[PDB]
Amino acid sequence: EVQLLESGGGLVQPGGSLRLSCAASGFTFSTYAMNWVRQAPGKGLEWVAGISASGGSAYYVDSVEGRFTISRDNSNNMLYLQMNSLRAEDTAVYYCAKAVYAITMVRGSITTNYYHYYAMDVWGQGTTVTV
Amino acid sequence: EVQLLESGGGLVQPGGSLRLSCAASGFTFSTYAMNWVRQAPGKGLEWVAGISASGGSAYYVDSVEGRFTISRDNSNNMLYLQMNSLRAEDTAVYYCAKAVYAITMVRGSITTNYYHYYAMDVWGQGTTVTV
Amino acid sequence: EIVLTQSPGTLSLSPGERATLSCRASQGVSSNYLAWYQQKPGQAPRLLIYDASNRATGIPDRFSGSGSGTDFTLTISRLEPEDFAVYYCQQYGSSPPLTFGGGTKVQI
Amino acid sequence: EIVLTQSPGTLSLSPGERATLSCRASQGVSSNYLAWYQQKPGQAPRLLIYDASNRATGIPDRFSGSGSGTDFTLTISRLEPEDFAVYYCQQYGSSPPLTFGGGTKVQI
Amino acid sequence: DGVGSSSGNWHCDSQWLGDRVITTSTRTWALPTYNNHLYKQISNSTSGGSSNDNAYFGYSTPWGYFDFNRFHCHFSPRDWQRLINNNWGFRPKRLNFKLFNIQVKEVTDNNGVKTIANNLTSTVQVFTDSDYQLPYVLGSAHEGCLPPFPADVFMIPQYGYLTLNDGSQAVGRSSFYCLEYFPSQMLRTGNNFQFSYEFENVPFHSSYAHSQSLDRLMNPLIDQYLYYLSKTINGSGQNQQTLKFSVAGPSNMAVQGRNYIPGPSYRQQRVSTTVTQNNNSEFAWPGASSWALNGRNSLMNPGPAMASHKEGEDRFFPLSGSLIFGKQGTGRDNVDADKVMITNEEEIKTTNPVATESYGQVATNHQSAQAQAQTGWVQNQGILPGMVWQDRDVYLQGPIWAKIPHTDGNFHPSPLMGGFGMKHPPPQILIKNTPVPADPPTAFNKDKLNSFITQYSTGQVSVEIEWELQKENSKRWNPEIQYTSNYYKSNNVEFAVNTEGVYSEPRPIGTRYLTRNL
Amino acid sequence: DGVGSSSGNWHCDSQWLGDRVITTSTRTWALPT
Amino acid sequence: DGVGSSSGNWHCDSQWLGDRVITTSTRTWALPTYNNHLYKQISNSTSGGSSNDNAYFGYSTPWGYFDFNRFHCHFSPRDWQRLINNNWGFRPKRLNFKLFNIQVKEVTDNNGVKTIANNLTSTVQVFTDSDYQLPYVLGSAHEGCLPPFPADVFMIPQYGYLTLNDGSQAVGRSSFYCL
Amino acid sequence: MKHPPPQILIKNTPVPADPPTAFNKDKLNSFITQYSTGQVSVEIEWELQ
Repeated sequence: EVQLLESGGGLVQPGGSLRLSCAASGFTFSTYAMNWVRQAPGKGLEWVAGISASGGSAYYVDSVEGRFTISRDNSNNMLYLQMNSLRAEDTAVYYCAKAVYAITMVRGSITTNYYHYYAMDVWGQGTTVTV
Repeated sequence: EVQLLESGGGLVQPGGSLRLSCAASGFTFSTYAMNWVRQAPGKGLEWVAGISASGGSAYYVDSVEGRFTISRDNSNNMLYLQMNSLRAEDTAVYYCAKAVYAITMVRGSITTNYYHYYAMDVWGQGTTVTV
Repeated sequence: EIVLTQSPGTLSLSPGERATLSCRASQGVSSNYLAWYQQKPGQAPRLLIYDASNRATGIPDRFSGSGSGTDFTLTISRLEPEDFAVYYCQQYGSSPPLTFGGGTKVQI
Repeated sequence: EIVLTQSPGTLSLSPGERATLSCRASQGVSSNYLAWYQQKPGQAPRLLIYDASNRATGIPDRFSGSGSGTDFTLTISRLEPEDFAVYYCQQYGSSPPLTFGGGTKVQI
Repeated sequence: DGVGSSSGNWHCDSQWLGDRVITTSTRTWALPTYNNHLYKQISNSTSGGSSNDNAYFGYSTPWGYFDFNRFHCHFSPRDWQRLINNNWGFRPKRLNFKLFNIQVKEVTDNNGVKTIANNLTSTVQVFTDSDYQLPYVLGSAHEGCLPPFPADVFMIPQYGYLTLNDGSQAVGRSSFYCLEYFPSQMLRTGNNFQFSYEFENVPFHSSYAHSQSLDRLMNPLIDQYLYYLSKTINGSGQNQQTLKFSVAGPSNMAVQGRNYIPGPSYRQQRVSTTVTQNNNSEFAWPGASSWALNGRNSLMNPGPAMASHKEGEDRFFPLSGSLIFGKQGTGRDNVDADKVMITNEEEIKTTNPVATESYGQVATNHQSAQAQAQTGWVQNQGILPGMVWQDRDVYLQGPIWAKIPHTDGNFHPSPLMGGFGMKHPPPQILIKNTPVPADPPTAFNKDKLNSFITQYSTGQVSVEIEWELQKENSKRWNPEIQYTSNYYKSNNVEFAVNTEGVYSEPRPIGTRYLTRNL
Repeated sequence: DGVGSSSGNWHCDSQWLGDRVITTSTRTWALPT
Repeated sequence: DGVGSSSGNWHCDSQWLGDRVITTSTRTWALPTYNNHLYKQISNSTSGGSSNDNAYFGYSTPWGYFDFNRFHCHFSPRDWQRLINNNWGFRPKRLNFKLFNIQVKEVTDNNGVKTIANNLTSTVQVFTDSDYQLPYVLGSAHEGCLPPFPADVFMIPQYGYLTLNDGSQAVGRSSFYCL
Repeated sequence: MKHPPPQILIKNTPVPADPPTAFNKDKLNSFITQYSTGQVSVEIEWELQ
């Protein structure tokens, strides 16, 4: 079964840099787009960053732009989120998430290209970061 | 049901030659590659020898190379392992190995040639050899 | 960022009753591509419906979804106890940022 | 001989818990062709998964497998009592010798 | 022409006519859909490798290409023997290429069980790049050739190219190519394709070994009329300086004046196949000979053509000096030495310096009453007037031609991995399945269609080459060395299939057996 | 003409001749109902 | 020529003209795929027989071959009677051979129940060895002839040959042929 | 006969099953299952004594 296991989160002072890592298994990793989702205490979920299966295209929410860098390693099945200049409001739980579509899919007589961003099928458990 | 039944193992002095015979039923012996697996007491299983379905090609582990001979008789559905120059380390349990695939397989529209070495679907019970 | 608003906030209904949720988009959502997620206390969120009506694999058959344009609905029929949780709508139909709805809570 | 190492050794987890096993290959395993075997005390080993995900016939449906390149995983979901045993990974993807992994033990 | 009619026949033959040979080979190919009809930017970051020496930027394309650029595509092993035992040289002249019996297939997969059907209306596209407007990848020794053994069915490889990079990024000078931007011929199942090509004039590849060496060219019975300096001192003690001169003659052949000197050299590190004689450290990369381009290091491989080892020492080989081929069944990474076949260039030791030796010595100072004569070792030596050398050998397994880079200047443009250098080589032949979209939606949408019917194609290819021969004229009295099979019994015939149907080539076969005078 | 025969070839090119240019473009289309 | 057109007609006849007879026979054949498109080295060890008198080395090929080398391929029993009661001698003069109405089939097997369909674009390959460059097996009295009775449908036999052996091993003088 | 009736050889041309979508150098081992059938006619003129 697909498993997303993230580690490297924790408490740190404001202004600091924290590099969050995620380990995936159960699927071909280079064929999926990956996401980071964030939930502050008592508040709803906030999509933060997402990255193309190839890694060449990486997007961010408006607030964290320039501070966070999302990256991945297709050989190591590893998803990375490294943070710079942390703030009082960056404190939350951080989730790994996997898109429900692979970049190419076969159904019946049809082969389909999915290169956009899609709903998140599998989630990691979350790892807390306190600023 | 597929059955691998081996006999001819037992205790013998070092330097001696012991011949192990195996009996198989419930499948076409000629079309399936066969393997010999040996496990020492309190140790992980070790793959010792591999034989092609034709019998033309035989493979052995590096440690026992040149001391063990593997042969099969298609007509008699018998798989044999010949042991010469036995050593203390050699004392282990020897299990007959049956390949999961046949040299040719039909699956709907396609016919496939499998002439390599494949995962072992069926096992014999094992027969002990003590040196 | 185009916004998702959930019509009911902190809604409570008795078990065994139909549950109808509504997520409203300020802008049309391109080729559907909306997603409903369920989160339970101290538990990672869970995918329910992706696109408009499309149900995820391990999901009970009582969950349904529909919508087009700016109006989307998550329906829960034959309500049960495990269905008490906070619900969300996700919009992936545009270019990122992907934005969740504000969140909606279903009580007893 | 290209080597298989099983990272978890003599692992003990409570029954009913998800079990994840990883086998590591020094060099890429050609076109998958990895195999997971289960052995029980005084009992002949048993095929579980061959190639990457492919499950053997008489095997419970709770056993799963995946992997590519140098990293492979055996997953056991909804753990049960008979699942306590020593596990192995086999690499047939290269030319022989076929080499088993070192072996890994799952306790109570 | 028609669905029920065949568009070509099978031709595999050799025709030996006088001073020329004509080879023809037919194979069966299969073309998949690559990238599901997409062009994609690739880089070392999309791959994930981080090292500066390995960085790249480029594109992968939906197209495939045909590669016949190895000699075993055109020569059976008996043909190759027949070539190399009787001929001093050969070279290509003309080419004929056919593509016929096209079959496009539709694959449907309801539950993991594939169904395959004919799609009679689908096309394949093919063109040659006859103006050399694409990046040319046929000269990099890539896999994907027409297979040596005619009964094997091969997969057409995917075309991709590189352009300028900085790190993993591009620059404004980087070029992007669309192969749709060329005219091409479209083929339904009744259509066939052909073209012919004329090779440009190239030298005959020398396929002989010198029976004489560059330093022995003298008459052994006669003196020179030239003098060399034999002695600088009378004897022991002080103030013994003198100048003594002797005739160079049969007894001292090392000092005779010579008109021609050995060719150029760039020293390679020496490795032994007896591993205990090798040093206990990792030096594969660190001890390698290399060249640098724009800050990145490339291995010098195989490098300039040099004798592999000294006489009598066949256990040694240059580290990146020789082309190395794998045996049938050998894996991709970290195989042992018995899994590979290492060629050696020893036949050229008559004119070419040894790869693991210095070129020679030069004087480093002015000797004087207060200073002894000093020398130093020449580890690399460029072309000098009066050098002669032999190029590298070609193999049954090896490449035939390369494209000479388009540049202001080049010197002796013979491809270093061996074969015939050409400014206009055989052109690249590109092929793809024409995409057939799956059903579009019933309301207009401006996006490109991302959904396609799953297809692949297959067919036949024939390639015909006329080769010009240079016949051996020798007056040598005693019999030559000839490539031969060995009579002694074995489990398998060499250059045959085994019991599992696996064809193999057990050894590399060079071209140099016959001899010539120097 | 025939089912197994192709009714046209792919032409994408530009030809710059003196005082005139000739463009040609081929695309693949899909028509629904 | 075309899918919906026939490429030949059925001819079974005898024509007795003076000092000569002309026989013609048509049969229906079926060619499988042999060895799943492989050449394979075979020997008495791949078979398993151990005796020196029986040892061999050779190859099996994907190809089949036609065998008309028995007299009942060309003569009905009445024709043979008509031949042997009236004539002191006979001998062959000319041969004509045709291969026509080719049909290639695709077999699909989802659950043990075979479905068969036409594959209209597939080819068959045929050649004669007119330079006698292959090993010649037509003179060993093998089975696989065109059958004596014209209504029977026959299977094309598989071509295979032997070369020099020592025991089950080959020698350097052994030849391998790719057809 | 030193030159008997020549051997007549026949085979089905292999039609490979769908190849993978990434290049692999191996020969294709997977084929569409096929067989062929047809008619043969042979005509011999015999001289009588």
